[PDB]
Amino acid sequence: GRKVYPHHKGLPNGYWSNPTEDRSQQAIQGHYQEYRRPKKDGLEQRDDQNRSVKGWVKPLTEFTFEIDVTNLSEVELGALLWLLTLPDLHFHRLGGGKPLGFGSVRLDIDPDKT
RNA sequence: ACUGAAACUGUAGUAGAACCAAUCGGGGUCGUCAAUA
Repeated sequence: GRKVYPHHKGLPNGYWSNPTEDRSQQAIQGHYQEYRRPKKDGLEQRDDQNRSVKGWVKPLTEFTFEIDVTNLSEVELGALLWLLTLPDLHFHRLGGGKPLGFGSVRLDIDPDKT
């Protein structure tokens, strides 16, 4: 079917904090810092198998955008608004590094602007 | 068995009307590899 990257539920507090620290060789609440390359012999494994990011967009930062739609049926609109009004703790998966846990996002309609 | 003369092919008329250079596409992501003895 369609490949999807399920939301990384239950990541511990501080899992994403201070990411330049190699914590991957140590359990914290049972998680192992999957998003970071491990050290090898104490030096960073920057090679052609992975990439580096100079930064990322922090958790809890907010974006607004608009969707303009034309001639949607109620079924087509219902599917869209269903995706835009999912129950709590349902998250979309956006951008790169999704299998590392990056890019889980909360989408909800702003009704006053709709 | 005495050359006619003299007379601007000019005058008026917009190569133009209409037509979206555009449609679709997350800068993304995980299992080996190799063939003999």
